Amino acid sequence: DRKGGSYSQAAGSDSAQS
Amino acid sequence: KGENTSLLHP
Amino acid sequence: EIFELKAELNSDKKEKKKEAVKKVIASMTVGKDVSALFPDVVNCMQTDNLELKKLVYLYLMNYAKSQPDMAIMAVNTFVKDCEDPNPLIRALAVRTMGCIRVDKITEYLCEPLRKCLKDEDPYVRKTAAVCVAKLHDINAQLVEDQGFLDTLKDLISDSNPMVVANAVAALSEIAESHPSSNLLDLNPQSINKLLTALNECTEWGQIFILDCLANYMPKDDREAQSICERVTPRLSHANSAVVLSAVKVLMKFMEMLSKDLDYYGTLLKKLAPPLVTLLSAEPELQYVALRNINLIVQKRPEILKHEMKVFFVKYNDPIYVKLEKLDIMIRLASQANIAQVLAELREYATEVDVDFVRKAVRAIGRCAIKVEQSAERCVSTLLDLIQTKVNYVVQEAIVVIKDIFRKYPNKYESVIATLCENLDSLDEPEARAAMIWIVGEYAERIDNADELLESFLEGFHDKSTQVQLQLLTAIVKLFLKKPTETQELVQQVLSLATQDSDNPDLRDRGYIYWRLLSTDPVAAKEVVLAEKPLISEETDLIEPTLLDELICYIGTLASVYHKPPSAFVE
Amino acid sequence: PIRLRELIRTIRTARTQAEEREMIQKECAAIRSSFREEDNTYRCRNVAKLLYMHMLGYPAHFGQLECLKLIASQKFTDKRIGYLGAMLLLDERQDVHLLMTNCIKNDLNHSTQFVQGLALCTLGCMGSSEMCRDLAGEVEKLLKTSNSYLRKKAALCAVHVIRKVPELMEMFLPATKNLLNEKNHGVLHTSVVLLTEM
Amino acid sequence: MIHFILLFSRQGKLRLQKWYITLPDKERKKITREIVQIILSRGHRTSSFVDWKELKLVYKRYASLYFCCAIENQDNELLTLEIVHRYVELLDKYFGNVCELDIIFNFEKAYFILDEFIIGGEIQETSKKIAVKAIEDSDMLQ
Amino acid sequence: GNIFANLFKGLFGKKEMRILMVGLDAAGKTTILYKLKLGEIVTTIPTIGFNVETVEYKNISFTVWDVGGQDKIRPLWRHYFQNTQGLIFVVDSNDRERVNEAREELMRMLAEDELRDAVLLVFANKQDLPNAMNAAEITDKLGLHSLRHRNWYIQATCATSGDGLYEGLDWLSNQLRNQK
Amino acid sequence: SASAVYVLDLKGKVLICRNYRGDVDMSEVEHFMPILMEKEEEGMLSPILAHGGVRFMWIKHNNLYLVATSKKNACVSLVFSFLYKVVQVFSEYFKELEEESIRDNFVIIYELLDELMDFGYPQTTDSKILQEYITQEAPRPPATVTNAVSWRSEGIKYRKNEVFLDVIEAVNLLVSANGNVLRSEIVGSIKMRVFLSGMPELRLGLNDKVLFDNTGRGKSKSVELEDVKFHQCVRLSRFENDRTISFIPPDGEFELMSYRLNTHVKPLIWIESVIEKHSHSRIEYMVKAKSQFKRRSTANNVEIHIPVPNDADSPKFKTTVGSVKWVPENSEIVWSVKSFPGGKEYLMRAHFGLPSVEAEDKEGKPPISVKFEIPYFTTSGIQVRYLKIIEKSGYQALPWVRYITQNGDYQLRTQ
Ligand SMILES: Nc1nc2c(ncn2[C@@H]2O[C@H](COP(=O)(O)OP(=O)(O)OP(=O)(O)O)[C@@H](O)[C@H]2O)c(=O)[nH]1
Ligand SMILES: [Mg+2]
Repeated sequence: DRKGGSYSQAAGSDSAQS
Repeated sequence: KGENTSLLHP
Repeated sequence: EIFELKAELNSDKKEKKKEAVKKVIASMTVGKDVSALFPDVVNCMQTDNLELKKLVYLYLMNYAKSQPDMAIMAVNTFVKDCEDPNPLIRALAVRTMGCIRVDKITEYLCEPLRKCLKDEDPYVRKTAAVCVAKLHDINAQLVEDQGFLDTLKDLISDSNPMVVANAVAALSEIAESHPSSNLLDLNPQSINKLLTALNECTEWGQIFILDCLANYMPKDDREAQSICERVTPRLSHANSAVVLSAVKVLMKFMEMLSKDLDYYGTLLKKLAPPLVTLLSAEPELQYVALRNINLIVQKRPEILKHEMKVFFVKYNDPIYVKLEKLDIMIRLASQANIAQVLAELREYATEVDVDFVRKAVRAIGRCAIKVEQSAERCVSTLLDLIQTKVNYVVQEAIVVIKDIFRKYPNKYESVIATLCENLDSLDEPEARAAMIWIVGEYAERIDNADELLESFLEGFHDKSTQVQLQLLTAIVKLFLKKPTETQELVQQVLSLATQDSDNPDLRDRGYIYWRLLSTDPVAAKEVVLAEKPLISEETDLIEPTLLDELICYIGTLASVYHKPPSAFVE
Repeated sequence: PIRLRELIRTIRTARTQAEEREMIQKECAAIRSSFREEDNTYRCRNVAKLLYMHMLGYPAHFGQLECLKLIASQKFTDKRIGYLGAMLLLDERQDVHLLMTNCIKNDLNHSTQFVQGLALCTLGCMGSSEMCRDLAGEVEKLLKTSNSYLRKKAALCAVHVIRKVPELMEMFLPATKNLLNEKNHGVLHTSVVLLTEM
Repeated sequence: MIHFILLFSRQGKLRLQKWYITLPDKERKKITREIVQIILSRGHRTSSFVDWKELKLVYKRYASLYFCCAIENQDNELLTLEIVHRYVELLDKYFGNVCELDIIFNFEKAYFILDEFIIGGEIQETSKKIAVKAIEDSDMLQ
Repeated sequence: GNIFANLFKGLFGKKEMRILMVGLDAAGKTTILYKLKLGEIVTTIPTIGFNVETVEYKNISFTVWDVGGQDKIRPLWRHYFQNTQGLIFVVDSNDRERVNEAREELMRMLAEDELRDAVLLVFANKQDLPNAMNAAEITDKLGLHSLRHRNWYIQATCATSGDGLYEGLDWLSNQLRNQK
Repeated sequence: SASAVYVLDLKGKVLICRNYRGDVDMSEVEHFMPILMEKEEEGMLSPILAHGGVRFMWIKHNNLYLVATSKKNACVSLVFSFLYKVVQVFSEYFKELEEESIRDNFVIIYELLDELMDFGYPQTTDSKILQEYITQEAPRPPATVTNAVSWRSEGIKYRKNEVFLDVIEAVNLLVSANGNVLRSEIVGSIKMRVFLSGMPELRLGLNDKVLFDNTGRGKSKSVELEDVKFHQCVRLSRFENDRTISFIPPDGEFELMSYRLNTHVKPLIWIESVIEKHSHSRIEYMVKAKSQFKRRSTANNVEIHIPVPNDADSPKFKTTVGSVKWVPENSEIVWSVKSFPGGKEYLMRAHFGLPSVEAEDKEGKPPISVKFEIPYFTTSGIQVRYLKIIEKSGYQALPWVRYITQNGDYQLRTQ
């Protein structure tokens, strides 16, 4: 863990915008 | 330095 | 020491030569005159080591002006190095050639400059352009003879966009130092080519590209619209200097822009977020941003109409930054944020900076004078400051009250009683003279005006020339208005300022007052106590001719100094 | 009890002006905390540190009651520290020397020669318009003494009183009569200086 | 009489300070700063005498730390130099090979010696052995 | 933590306490302090400054700080109020004219938030002449009963005789010390 | 148009200088120190100095003043940018900013200064590029600088392609002594530590209000940042055209975007302070702090600094939660809290004495600021949509990012 907010996985783009 | 030197050198 | 260093430098050991060079650099960096060893280091110059070549070049550059005669033994080495296959070596040699301030040294380097003008390496091209610019600055006639202008002009129309930007900056510097004859101005195709390479230019390249557009004068709205559209993306750059250059270019283009077209509105809308971002820059750049805003405030004041919260001076803001913020707020003062300005001035009036307190008082007075809607609020704030029991604060409040009375004294009769007993023992000439003038002009709501002036009449002959004149004027006004209680006071003042006053102007004023009193006291009311017209306040805005010139001069040292470019250079 | 030498070494170890100011502030806070508890054992070290801070350019307004308390103390070192504090941080414009008049009067009759000499020197260095008025009688009493080491101090105190109070020189007219035969150089010099001042 | 006598180093640090005239703390600090600036901006052939604010500002430093005095214009200038030399000799005898570092550590002793030597800006101990003996006796008291 | 050392110190007496000396000039403050510390009435000059002394009684070292009643020394009692645990007021029952001034000074001093934890200690000084008032008339004139949240006791002491000092000391010890 | 840039010291000694144009004599640096001393003593000291017709602009560094003498009316903003770039390069190359490293790496320092700028025109600005061409422990210049892509060095090979993002939030609240907050601005910071193989072109996508409105999805929580600044690698053309954040990520940690917009929400911490200071008798510190943030968020390492009296001594603290320590150097009491859960209410009661002697001059009323830092909280509600990681070779990236909320200019005006 790490203070200041744990790292989270990020997507590649908005899948709902086509 | 120059501070440890005697004021009058005596 | 020196002998040992010379012996080491005259050795065939590479490690020993490197150690001697490092020792010489440390002595030179430490403040040791190693110029006498330059001829010894001349022999140990052609070395395969790249680090040694750089140190030797630095020593020669630092020992070139000191020993110009001894510098004649480096032309062969420079010529040999000018054909070095390594691009870094060629760039270093080009930089060293232009850094040598030798009149006879640049003459022999003309051929290497011509050879390196067509360098394929973009770094090599930039180094050649820099060397050409340095030679032109050192010898404009030599540069003209070498004919580097044609090569420089074609440099912008080549690849290596950073090299193109370096060449463009060099050409602008040559034309900037030129008397404007044979300018390097380009047609719209050149502007379009630069704009195409603007997106590929670096942070330094972007600034150089934006500098070129500052000299060109647009003539078509469509061309101006395209230029504005191209410069709009520059506002999203982290470079503050790039942001400042883009803002200056946009302001210059807005001079020929049409207010009817929606492009001006879009540019104004997009400029405010840029100004807000720039205001949050580093303290060193904070002053520059404040100066730029002040310069552009007089041009398009409607751009920053809603920008008032950021104008507040931060607690950790510097004294210069606080002064700039106060100046921006005073220039940006408006009736919409009058209460906020008054609160900030009251907050700014509680600081420990005496100069800051005086500046805040002056700004509050200027805001009160400019906008009459807050005249009552300004009077209340001045009364509160006077009641705060601060000597400097009291003097500032007295000065502000005196200024307001001369500007808006129609409804200023309600503060005479409050200001009548306000610890008038202060001996500050600015506060004393202001109080005396207020008492003389407002000698109607105070029934003890003669008594108050009695205390100040003890040292009228030795108070001050301006103070004495103000006291005499107040006494004359009191005698003209109410001579029953000041009949003897007027005579005493005339005797003191006419017999005991040796000042030429003061003596003449006293004699004139005595003559007027002895000629027609009734006419003195219509002559001395006349209704003065409106006081013409001095406008703080710069002249339109200077404002237009200052718009082009964006980011220069003159913008911070608020002086013309020709009035600050030597 | 932080020694003055330790404080001097710590000050010398600081390089930045801000760091030196922070160290001085910490030392002053420690001194104020010690004084608030009415410490009397290590008061000499605190007084020396406060004097060094004041000489270095630090405020010492809160360190006025401690000097007054140490002035009325009994230790010779404490008395010397109080006298030094009164001479350095105590002045007529300060107004904190008014309460020192009783301490000076009590020490005026002290048997110890160093204490009396120190009190006389402090009174001469910090001569006030009102202090001399309440101490003029004491100065004249010691002027007729036969102590060679105290004759110079009495002459200096009389000269300081005369300079501060020119109207008080009338009381020294008969005190210095028949004093030109002093064998000691200091006593004769003090008598000559007093005569010249009169 | 000497209005103020203070010991200051060449770099501007003040090793001693003794003013015989009651002045405001801010005014005293400003006067000391001005004196330091004048001394720090003075050459070696200025005669060591300055008439600043109608005061005989005599500056004479025999080492890195300099010494200055301010007296009214009513006596000879050489008397101040002789008194300063005598005080320096007495301090050296009391301490022994006095240096700048020892001055900071012995600030209280130096102040006591100065008080015992000159009081109120006037000379109090003309002899050199008597003052040293008195200082030694006072130190031995405890 | 352990308090064995504190208990051992308090077994044979460790508490000392504090005291202050307040009152008008020539009101027996110096003489009263000399009698309390030494036991004899020693003539003293005007209290230009202050007198500091410590009195050890019942294993308690109650330091006494004499304060003058002079006009220039009346406002100086605020400085002496710091680091003070007790306060003694010296009144002049034979000075009717100065009685009002003493009452006003006492009211001004008692109206300070810092001087709130100190109990009232009023000594009926000058209790040797017929002009001196009793322990109730002086208190009524000074309004000692109107001092809310103040524990004050009226004691009459004669400067020449010294009677009543022991009773006043015992009352002060009882008021301050809440132990057996 | 600075004639020469030099690095000075606190004692007036120049640590290092490098002439670029030669139009100003090197002896002018000596007069800079007396001018600075006079300006500081007279209140006229400014970063841009002026020695006659030559201006010596100086910037206060960690240990020395970066004096950049100039002769003509050159680009002051350009000079400041060059100085900032030089400071950043020195910080990257040298971990310490003091005289110890100035005199320790002079051999490489001179080469770096020569390569940085020539004839007053800066040329090299990439710290990675400078390290790839100038090292303290030489080959031809890299082609990345010559090529257009100077923000992504080609040929980078990594075992794994991991990017560490950081959603840094700065909450600045300017609360006046009257209780009204005047300056309430929140500045975003999108900093990503990209460490992958090659030079992938980042395709940033977030829940922006402008983007949602353009795409027709302007109905959810979209962050409308007043000021958004792209990084060097970010392509401004795509952003201007359709807000397309397409750029080559750098090799390492860099700030791609930084939001900056005003805040209209209630403060995360509501602090009520009481000054029950007696007239030279005692001081009362009625400090009450209320956590206005969500209870699910905890403020780690909360330090609410309450300025205590300058001459105050013997203070007693009566608080409920959080350690209170009075720092003599700071001359104030900091309400130190390890973890502060949202909605927490902390009450403090300070009590200390004051010296009998009154102060000669006033000390002012510095504002009270807190040092709260609660991570894993997105107050602005801006949610990142996706990060378009495109590689010519083709690889599967696993980027990571964390949202950190801290207290910036959260200063409350003293009463
Ligand atoms: N002889 C005598 N004097 C008394 C008596 N009661 C009060 N006094 C007064 O107490 C005074 C003692 O003087 P000090 O020793 O100086 O003490 P003080 O009363 O505080 O006077 P100050 O120190 O000047 O404030 C005398 O002057 C008397 O006026 C008494 O019963 N007998
Ligand atoms: Mg008495």
